[PDB]
Amino acid sequence: PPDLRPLVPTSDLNDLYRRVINRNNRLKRLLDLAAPDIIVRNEKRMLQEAVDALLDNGRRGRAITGSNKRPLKSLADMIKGKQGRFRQNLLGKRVDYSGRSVITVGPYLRLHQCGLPKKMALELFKPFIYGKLELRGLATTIKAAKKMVEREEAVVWDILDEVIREHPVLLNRAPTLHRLGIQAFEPVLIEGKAIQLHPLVCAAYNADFDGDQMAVHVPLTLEAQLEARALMMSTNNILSPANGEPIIVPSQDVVLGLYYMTRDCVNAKGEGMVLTGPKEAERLYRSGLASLHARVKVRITEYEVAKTSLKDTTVGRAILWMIVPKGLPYSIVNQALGKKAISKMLNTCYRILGLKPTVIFADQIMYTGFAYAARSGASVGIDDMVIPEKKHEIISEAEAEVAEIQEQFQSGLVTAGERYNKVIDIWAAANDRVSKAMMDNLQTETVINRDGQEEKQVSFNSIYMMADSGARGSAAQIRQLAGMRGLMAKPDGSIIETPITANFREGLNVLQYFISTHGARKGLADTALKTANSGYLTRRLVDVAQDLVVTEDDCGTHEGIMMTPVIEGGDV
Amino acid sequence: FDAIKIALASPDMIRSWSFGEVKKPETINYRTF
Amino acid sequence: ISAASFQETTRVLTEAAVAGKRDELRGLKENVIVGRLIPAGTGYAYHQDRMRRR
Amino acid sequence: VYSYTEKKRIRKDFGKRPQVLDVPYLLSIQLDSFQKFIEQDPEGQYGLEAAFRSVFPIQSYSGNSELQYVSYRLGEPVFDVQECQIRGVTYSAPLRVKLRLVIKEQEVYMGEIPLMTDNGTFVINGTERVIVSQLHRSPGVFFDSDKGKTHSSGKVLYNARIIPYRGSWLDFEFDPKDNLFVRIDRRRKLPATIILRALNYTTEQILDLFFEKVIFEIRDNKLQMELVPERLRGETASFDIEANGKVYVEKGRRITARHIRQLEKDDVKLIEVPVEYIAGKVVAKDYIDESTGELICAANMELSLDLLAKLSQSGHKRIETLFTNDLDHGPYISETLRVDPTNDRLSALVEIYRMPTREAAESLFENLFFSEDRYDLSAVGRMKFNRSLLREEIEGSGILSKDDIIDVMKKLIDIRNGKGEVDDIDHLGNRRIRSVGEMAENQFRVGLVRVERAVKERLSLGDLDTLMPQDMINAKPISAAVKEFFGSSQLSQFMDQNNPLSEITHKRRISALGPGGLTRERAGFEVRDVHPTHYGRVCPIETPEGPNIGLINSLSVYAQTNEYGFLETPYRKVTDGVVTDEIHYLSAIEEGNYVIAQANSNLDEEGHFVEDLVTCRSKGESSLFSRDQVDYMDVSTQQVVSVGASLIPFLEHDDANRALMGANMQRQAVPTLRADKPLVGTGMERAVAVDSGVTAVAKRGGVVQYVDASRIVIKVNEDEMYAGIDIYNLTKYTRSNQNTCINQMPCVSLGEPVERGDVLADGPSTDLGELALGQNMRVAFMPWNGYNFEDSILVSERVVQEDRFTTIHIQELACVSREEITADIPLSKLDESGIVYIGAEVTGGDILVGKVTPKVKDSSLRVPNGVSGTVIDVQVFTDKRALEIEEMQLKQAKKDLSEELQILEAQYDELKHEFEKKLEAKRRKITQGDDLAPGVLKIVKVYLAVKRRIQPGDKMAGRHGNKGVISKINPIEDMPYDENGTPVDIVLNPLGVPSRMNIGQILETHLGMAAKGIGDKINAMLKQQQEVAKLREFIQRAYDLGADVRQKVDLSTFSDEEVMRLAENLRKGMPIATPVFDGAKEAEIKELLKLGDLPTSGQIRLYDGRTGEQFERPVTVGYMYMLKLNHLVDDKMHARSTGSYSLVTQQPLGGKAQFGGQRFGEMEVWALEAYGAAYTLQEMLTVKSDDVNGRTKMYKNIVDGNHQMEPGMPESFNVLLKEIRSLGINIELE
Amino acid sequence: RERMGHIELASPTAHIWFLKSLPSRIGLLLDMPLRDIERVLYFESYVVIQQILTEEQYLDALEEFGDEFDAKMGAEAIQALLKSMDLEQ
RNA sequence: GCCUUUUUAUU
DNA sequence: GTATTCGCCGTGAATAAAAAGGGTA
DNA sequence: TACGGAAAAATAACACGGCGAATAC
Ligand SMILES: [Mg+2]
Repeated sequence: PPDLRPLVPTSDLNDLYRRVINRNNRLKRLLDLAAPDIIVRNEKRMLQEAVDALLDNGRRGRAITGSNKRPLKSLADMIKGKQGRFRQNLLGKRVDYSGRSVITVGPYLRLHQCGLPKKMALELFKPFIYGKLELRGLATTIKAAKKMVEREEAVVWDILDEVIREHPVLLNRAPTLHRLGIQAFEPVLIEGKAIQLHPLVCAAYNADFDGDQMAVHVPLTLEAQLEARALMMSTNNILSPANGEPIIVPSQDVVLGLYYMTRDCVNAKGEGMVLTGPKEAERLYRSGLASLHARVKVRITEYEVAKTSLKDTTVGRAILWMIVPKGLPYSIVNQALGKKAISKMLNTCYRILGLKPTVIFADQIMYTGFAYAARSGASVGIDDMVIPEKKHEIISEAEAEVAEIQEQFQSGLVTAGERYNKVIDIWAAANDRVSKAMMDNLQTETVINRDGQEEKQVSFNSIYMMADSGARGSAAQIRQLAGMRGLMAKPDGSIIETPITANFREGLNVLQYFISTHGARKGLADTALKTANSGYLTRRLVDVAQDLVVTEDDCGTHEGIMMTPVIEGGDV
Repeated sequence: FDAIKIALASPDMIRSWSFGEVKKPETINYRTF
Repeated sequence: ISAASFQETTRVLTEAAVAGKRDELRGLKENVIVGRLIPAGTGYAYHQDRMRRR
Repeated sequence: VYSYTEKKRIRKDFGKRPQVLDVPYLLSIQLDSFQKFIEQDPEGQYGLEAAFRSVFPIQSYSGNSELQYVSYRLGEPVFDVQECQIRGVTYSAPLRVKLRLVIKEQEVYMGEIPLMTDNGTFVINGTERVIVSQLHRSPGVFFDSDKGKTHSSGKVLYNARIIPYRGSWLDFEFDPKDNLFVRIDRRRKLPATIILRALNYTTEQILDLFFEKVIFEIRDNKLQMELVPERLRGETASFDIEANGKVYVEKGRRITARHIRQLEKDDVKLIEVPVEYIAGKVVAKDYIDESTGELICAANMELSLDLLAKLSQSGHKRIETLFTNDLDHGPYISETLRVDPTNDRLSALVEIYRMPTREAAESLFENLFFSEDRYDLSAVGRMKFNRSLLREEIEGSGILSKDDIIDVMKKLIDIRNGKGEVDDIDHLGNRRIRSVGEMAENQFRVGLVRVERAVKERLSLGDLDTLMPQDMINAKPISAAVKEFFGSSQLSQFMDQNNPLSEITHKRRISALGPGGLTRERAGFEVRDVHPTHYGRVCPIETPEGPNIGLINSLSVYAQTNEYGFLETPYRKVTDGVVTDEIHYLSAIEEGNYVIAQANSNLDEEGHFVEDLVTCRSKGESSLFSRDQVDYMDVSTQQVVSVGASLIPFLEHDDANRALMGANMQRQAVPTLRADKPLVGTGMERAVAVDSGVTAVAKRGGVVQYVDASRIVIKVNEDEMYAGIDIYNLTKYTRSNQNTCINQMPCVSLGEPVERGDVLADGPSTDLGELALGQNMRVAFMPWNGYNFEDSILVSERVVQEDRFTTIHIQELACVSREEITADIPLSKLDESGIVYIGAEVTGGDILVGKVTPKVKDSSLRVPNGVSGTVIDVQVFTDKRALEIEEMQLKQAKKDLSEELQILEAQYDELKHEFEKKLEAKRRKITQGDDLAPGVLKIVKVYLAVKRRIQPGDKMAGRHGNKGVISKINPIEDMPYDENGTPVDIVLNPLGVPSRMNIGQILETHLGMAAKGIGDKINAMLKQQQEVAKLREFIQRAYDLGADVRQKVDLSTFSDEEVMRLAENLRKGMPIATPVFDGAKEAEIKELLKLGDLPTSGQIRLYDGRTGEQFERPVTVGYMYMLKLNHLVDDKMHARSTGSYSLVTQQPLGGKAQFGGQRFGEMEVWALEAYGAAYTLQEMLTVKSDDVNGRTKMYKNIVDGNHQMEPGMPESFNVLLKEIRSLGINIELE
Repeated sequence: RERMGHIELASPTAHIWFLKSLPSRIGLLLDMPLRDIERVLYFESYVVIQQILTEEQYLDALEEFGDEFDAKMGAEAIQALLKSMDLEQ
């Protein structure tokens, strides 16, 4: 049809259709004047090639190209591939009542809420404004209701907050390589044209606040709004579909505010005093007479029915007891509460307490882990971590250890392959020796006199608080930070013989930073290219498994497979 | 609809879809739209 | 319909035209492209009543 | 010893090792590559003369007429640089060539080339777009290999690639069947016999050139073989070799290397050999009988007992055959002779024709490689052709000769047996640079051969009665071939010019995309990674990650493009262990042979190394060498970084994972309306502004007479003049390519003398010669009650108040009037002419330019919502608004020429009259008809600007890569505040340093805290009004810290009024330069903290904003350099409820200009159906887009108050239903 | 947007989707591979209405077996061969 | 009222 | 008849912005 | 006011499985 290939003030298909009808009209001009056999076999071949170029391109004797060197789009080129109807116009249909902007943190709002802008949600809910105007009787038409929106007077926003008071709104990342890329929210009207995506579901989106611009969607009808509240809401999306661990994991900052509280320090302000309950520790800390971490004895009331015992609990862990629900035990709270530790704390609250005390608990973790992170002051600086004194002696020993290995190769003691495996052997052993020497200078370095003997306790360095918790830094990432980063890989796959002797605190060398980029730019070229393969793997995995739907409750078959865990490794 | 059947296009089925026959290779007029 | 969206639209549409292959409206990629209720949500209950109608 | 523009804002360098070589011209790969393209040089190596002497003389086939060429000339362009940026005319001077008609000369103009400005870019269609260089495959012999599991199947593969500058690719690939196959243009592979038989070679001439020949002799026994001393290496035989009763090789045992040297002293040319050892070999030689002349044996056949018995009746004693081996000489060439169907010469050319007459097949192979028009190799294409084959000379013919094909086959057996090494495509010697003047030489030669074929057809019908050269060559294909390359092409990239760093890095951008290079989405994995040979030439930092990483990579600071095209960087030659002052440019081939030491080494006053074992590299990998064994040394500490990566401070302290993300965002910073210098920067920061063309650089030095923001005049001194004075028209608030403001503010006062190298007016995002991409805010690396869950930024209200990050975005609203200019619709922003005047505060959704159609319906354009602001200027060119610019430019010409003549007055009638005729010459070039698009009478362009205010949503980051947006407008009372009272301006997440090694943003923050604290004490000494001499001692003491600074400035050379004006620029803070690898240590910043009133520790205790309590852990405050990016939330927010739909399918549109319909995508359908949202997914693709009968019934249902969805037939599937029904495939619905 | 059009061609045309597919729908019906089923379509060879004969074998076929068999080229001979063969046979 | 290429840029 | 290599063919993420170009005399 | 398509282009030339076709044994 002509609306399927419309002219515009020249297309890539109607000019291809001119190649076919010109060949069709010339064959009608050959039959009436009795054309010879030589000229009709050549004209029928170009007529056959015109239909071969119209219905397809790329499968012929030669693919037809346009005047501007680009390959011309045939009827097959607009039905297959990314530019076909099946991917661009049947699976990738553009969506009205739906916007797109960058995402923000938004710590004051709840888990089921987010932040929609004023002029953005007014443009997304534009017929929803017109429905409420004709319902009350302010503008009982469609022409003057458009004038009320574009004038932006005071009565438009009071109508708007009634519509968006409990309306579900789908927040959607533009790459969704996971199930949790589309989550619903109940937004409130804010200033600023950015959406306030919740930090608890920020790990569920697998997308940090690095300036990523992503979509947003709304359901119009009431049967689609209940799909967003019962299935797509962020409240009932606690557990991941992949594993039993919850996808709502505190990643960087709220876990950092939890880790500064749950700590033990000697010679603190208010050490060894009694407290009436967990709520008195908020009175104990906000007045400022006692520290956030001090070994005291607070009274707590544990449930499953209420039991009471006076156990050793610091001031920061006593803030957590007003945050947890009743039936949550204390034995999961008494640890240091790192990111790997509070992944089971959110899982045990989902297990025995239920989902209804989980949303309030997860929101009050984010309220406490953010507000006390301001009072924490956990930062990064050149005075926080320190190059250990054993590092300068290990590097001087390792540079002296490669001197006798190189002199053995000149005399002819070892071969080329035996020397290459020996330099990596004595450097990775030196990389592990400098890893433990840097670790003890961050674990048991700074001491405070607790009115007596100098006891060995856990250091309060902010780099180790982000390392032991497993929040954003691992055991190998702080190894590259304060100590040497170790052996770097070549682009083909081999290892550099001489690794970086220095570290990032005093700066690398020119060649040391150059061989550091041999694994960093390689890993970033690995990252930017495997997302084209895993994105193709995402399409290959769904398109074969989209037919499989659960359809029966019970069948009656006893057939199955035998389950055995991983045993071939050394440790389970 | 409950099902979609795909088969070969008959010469009578192609003319059944079309309401008219086109004879001109040029799309529109050059002077006016 | 679910096979033509994946790849080989020039091939698998020729495999289905010469063989019939009248699909019975089952699958999720088909119901997305033909634009109706998904049989893997609350539309499965619509598909459960649709088998009760037919 | 310092310049005049450096005395106002002198900046301390923290480099321990001094730079013995100053920074060269940053546009040397762009200007000097194109400067040789313009001038008429007598040589034909580099420039446009290489394109003219290769095509001309044009000799027709039997036409007896020749077209001779003598010279070419470029005249002045019809417009200047400033007129083409607003009009749309291509900045291109008419190029006129003198052509001689011999069996009559005229300087005939054929086409126009886009001329290069002082910035280094071209103006094609009113936009600043420059072609960029190419990291493509160098023309020559490339030995490749794919080991492991890529096309191996249990065997190693060796493919040899001979690629030209242009023509047909020639490949020699192996197989698991161990047979050399030749590949031309990646087609069906042919055997290696017919590619050698096409060079007039017989069958016997192939084997002796690629193998060794052994001599045989017949005696009373069966046969004897002459022993060759170069054949026993790796020879395992079951029989024993004897020589005159002496046993050398044991039977059935692998011999060691002792028998090789023992046999060399007793060389015997005859041994005894059994009859079964020779039958396994090939004969490789034809023989003709003497009796009847019949062929005894065929060509390349295996011997047997019957074939060896025919040698006695033939009568020849010498048998010339080969020697087979598995490690010395590979027999894979001899096995290919049984694979090919034919062995003749005439029957092999028709196989290339199928790759079928005799004349067409012979002329095809001669035009494939032997001809110079199709196949061509330049001096660089023959350099790699001779270096990879280890030839004697480097110069040679462009064609592949008869002896050049057999020489690459000898090297292919050497790399197969292990005698020669295999090359790699990631080597910088194997990556030629198609520069600006090199690609303009070829694309003009594309038009030069399109008109060569035009005159080969026109001269046949010409009467030759002294014909004019005007109608011989046509102006259409010569001009369009240059406009297709400089316009819509892969190399003509859209140059983003919001900040001058992106203007310089786009000139030094090496993009492998193009017709000669590989594309981005289909590239292999090995080309994306960085090779160890990238030391000094191409940086590994500046790569735009995403769809194209590794192909596009910036060129370094000191890297230069050779006349061949290979990349070199200057090294300091070390003679007898002592480095010298002179430099030596060495390529990537000479880098592997030479032992080049590293720049980061402590040197004495003489030039010796203080260590016995210094760090070094030879092939790129890290190693250790002595101070005497090294040959060269790096000339500076900015070798491996580019001009965009060098501006990032503490790059040794910064991670390579994050600096790759850091400099990509630095090339898209928007110019702030107030330019505040970087408190922590590099010595390169003074060099980017003086090398960029958007910053006003004075051509001649001297004092100034009238300093205005519109134009600055400079009184030229007596030595700088040749007279008069020069003028510099500053581009104030013009539109750039990315809809961003460009304005040139002056930096000098009245009566300020400047030199030649000084800056008289800073450009956009620049102040006093220092590039100011952003503003130094008080960054506190701490979370505050949320807002820092990730690396986003919490900003102050003070930043919103003092306009510290608000930028200006000047958008273009063009009006195509095919359509009267009158605004008679069936307002206050118009001057009764249909055109908006200058300075109207428009709002999104009103009429801007009235355009009605003759019928009367209104179909004009309007301003979209969200870009409401004032108009800079409305450029009307081809009615009352059109003559306003025509009188404004007349008064601008009456202000430019009248100021020019009045200086030389203080005979006279002739010097005044010559400027009057130049005024009318400038008048005629303005009021003339501008070249526009056909079909319209005039086009009006509206430079509509909008003050982009900082708000939650604007992407802001540092130079290190702290990627994030603004959390909220946090007020000034809520931010944390130090003991002196000043609150912080940026509250930032400190949890990036656990993720990546981003401590360099804290070394910048700690140095920025020290530089602001010194600048606070200078501001304290200026508010108290202390003595000028006591103010000098504080600056002299401040510039003396460090181990050994390379500046070593003296404040006694500065005057008393000079140091008083110095403290005015030092009031906001102390400008401090730190190198990327020769930077300040951890102890030098703590020593700098002892100078100020703040303590030595990097973190200091301070109270909370909303709480008022002192933190138990001190946070690291400081003036870290932050910059606002180009991704703003005013442009990256698009919302659509209902709007115009597409015409192909009934679906919404893309882009904010097309009302912003959000595309769902195939990846988000599966995330929507995962939860079981059947009612939502059915809405998301039918009611939103497909159901045209449904979306109007839905729009009548939502306004009714009923949220009810009806099931309908999707028209987007009806789009798909007609596509299959348009083919010969039946499809229907049941 | 729903109404379509058709053209009446003077010669029949073979479908390119069913030809260049793997396996060929036209090639499996005429029990020929891909190489010879496109030589008769682009008028380089002739088939009878089977065996494949080139253009130089057509001048001798009309004077030897011209009255027994008739041969054509293009998709008209392909359509006449598909009209000659039967599905059940 | 658009569509398709190419380039830049983002996740 | 049974492999076996190869010519050609399927695929090579997702999403926002700008530019020309939309047949040649 | 006409034909739309051919041969030259002094074209652009990728990589990892796959399906069927034309050979060697
Ligand atoms: Mg991100």
